[PDB]
Amino acid sequence: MLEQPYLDLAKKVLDEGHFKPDRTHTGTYSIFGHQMRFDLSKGFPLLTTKKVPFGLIKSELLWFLHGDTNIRFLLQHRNHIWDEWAFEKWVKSDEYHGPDMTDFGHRSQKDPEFAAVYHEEMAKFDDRVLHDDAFAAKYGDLGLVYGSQWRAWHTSKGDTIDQLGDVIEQIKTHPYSRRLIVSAWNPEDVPTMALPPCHTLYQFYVNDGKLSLQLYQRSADIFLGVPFNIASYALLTHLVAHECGLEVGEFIHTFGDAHLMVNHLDQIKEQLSRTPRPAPTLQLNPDKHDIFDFDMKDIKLLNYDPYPAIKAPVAV
Amino acid sequence: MLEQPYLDLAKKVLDEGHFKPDRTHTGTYSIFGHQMRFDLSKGFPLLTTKKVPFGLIKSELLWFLHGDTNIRFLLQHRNHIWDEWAFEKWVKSDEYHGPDMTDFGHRSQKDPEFAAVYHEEMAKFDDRVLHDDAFAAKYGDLGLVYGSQWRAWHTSKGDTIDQLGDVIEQIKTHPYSRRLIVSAWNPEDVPTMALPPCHTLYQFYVNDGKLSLQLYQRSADIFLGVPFNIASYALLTHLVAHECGLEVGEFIHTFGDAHLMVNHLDQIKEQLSRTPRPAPTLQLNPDKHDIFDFDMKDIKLLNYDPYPAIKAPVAV
Ligand SMILES: O=c1ccn([C@H]2C[C@H](O)[C@@H](COP(=O)(O)O)O2)c(=O)[nH]1
Ligand SMILES: O=c1ccn([C@H]2C[C@H](O)[C@@H](COP(=O)(O)O)O2)c(=O)[nH]1
Repeated sequence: MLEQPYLDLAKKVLDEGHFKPDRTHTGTYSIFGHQMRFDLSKGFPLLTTKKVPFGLIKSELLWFLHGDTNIRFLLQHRNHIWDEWAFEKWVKSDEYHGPDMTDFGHRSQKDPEFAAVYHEEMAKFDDRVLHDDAFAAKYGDLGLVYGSQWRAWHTSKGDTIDQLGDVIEQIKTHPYSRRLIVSAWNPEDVPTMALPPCHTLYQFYVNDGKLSLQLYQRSADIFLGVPFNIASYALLTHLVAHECGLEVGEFIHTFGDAHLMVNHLDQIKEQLSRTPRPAPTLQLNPDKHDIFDFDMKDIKLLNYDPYPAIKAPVAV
Repeated sequence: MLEQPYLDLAKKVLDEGHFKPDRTHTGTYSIFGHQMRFDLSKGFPLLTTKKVPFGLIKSELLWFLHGDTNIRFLLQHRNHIWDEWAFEKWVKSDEYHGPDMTDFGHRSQKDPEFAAVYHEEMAKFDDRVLHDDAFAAKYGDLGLVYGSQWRAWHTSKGDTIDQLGDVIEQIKTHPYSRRLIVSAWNPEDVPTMALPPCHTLYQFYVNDGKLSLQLYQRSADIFLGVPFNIASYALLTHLVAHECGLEVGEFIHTFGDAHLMVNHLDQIKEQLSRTPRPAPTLQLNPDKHDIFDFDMKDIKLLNYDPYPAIKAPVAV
């Protein structure tokens, strides 16, 4: 089907990746340099062989698109993808008084006890950010996150560039530009960052009135990360194609070090048992075009029929 | 052979690229998103099916590696790859008095006459830069060129980062880092630049004591540019692998818009007639390691036996 390349990417790593140790010394099977294409005219690449939550995908993209960097928008949509990065700062801080939460990363993984004190202090932090304004400002803003890299890149001369809004301008005016690139990799910030971006950059390409997109993704978790990353970019590709009035062409996904966590082998094997079903369809508010002022309701998924979801332990 | 992927890349564009207009309205056959691998343990990818000048390749890389941005080093090695970018500034300038050289780009292409006045004022500019110091400083420095992007990226806080020297440090100390990336794409400079970089970025990968390298090349001239670009990166890959004491693994070459100029069809077809010969061998001064203080003599090419070179008109 249309997910096939995702599945070939996973088989390829199973019976061809060498063992590579990683940071959280879980170890991993890894290959380097891979590239898939999805033809977005054939359907939208949300995996059917397993249940991916579109809603989390949507809220995060829109959050990136509004150029927002503050957790609060997400929590408002019940999207917690980014909580630990914000909460970490709370924890490592003066105004913080409480159960030390040092490397709660692991220590909530080996300890049902601790993991109820954490999955609990979190519960409040999140609530605080929702309710206390000045709190959200201090703790819920993340600073350097896709939203601000795409929409407000800091110049050395103190101003801010809206790369993404600029490139779309150019797409309407010089469709054939070979220079239609958005980068999230800042070399001054990149040493002092908790997670220098995974999605290093992307490039638009237009021809025969179709828009394409290729993503350079430095590092991929095949099981957990990639099924999400594919949907965001594909969505992005559509929104842009909508705003510039083009048709959608392809989304190309290039990887650097694409890997499987060594303890995801069972799960990913189970998945390879399943047989893809036809892909869902994407659908856009034909009235609204300014994609920056786009809302949950303006974007919607048709005919999504996935296999059950698959629990996998997450790497700490 | 080892060049095959280069040749498959060219066939692919011939009987599969659609026509895409470009900037210099020569037009072009283009595809978007492609990826080749060369296994550098099998030989060095300098095309044999056509005569590429290694020497120009070497001088330019070393120039990049010394972090130099001044034409003078190159001219000293009889390497003119970068002259028109420097001379252009001479021409568009106060201290310049002479035959207007407005878009000498084209106007030296349709005019044997003019093309002897230009290929002539050039002759002096170059000489001036070689001999007059203060001249070289004013006109022969290029500013933003790989050398300075790799080795002296300007921070917003006024300092300069040596990305490349930093990443090598990291390769010795955290071989498994998935973050070993050098970027040449600065979004503040990129709007105001004559030629925002083609070689947008690269990423190193280490495993089983082998070094690999993948290059994201936003835009490629298949006939003229790519046979050179491949050798630089492959060389780079070796020098780094030398300095960090690793073996060489692969060079992966990912493209965005890879294209053929519409008037290069004959030439590239002629070339596809030829049959690759075995690849040359690279060889490094086993005594010197600091690759920054590496010189022409320290690097050398064995067993290169190419077919004749192929004249092609250059796109203006
Ligand atoms: O959108 C994302 C965000 C993160 N990761 C995964 C990939 C790696 O396993 C890890 C990044 O860790 P480092 O690459 O920085 O070491 O997170 C993804 O796959 N997709
Ligand atoms: O190392 C290089 C430098 C330049 N080019 C070619 C590719 C394009 O045809 C052109 C870049 O033009 P724009 O992509 O900026 O429009 O130069 C290369 O292929 N390799």
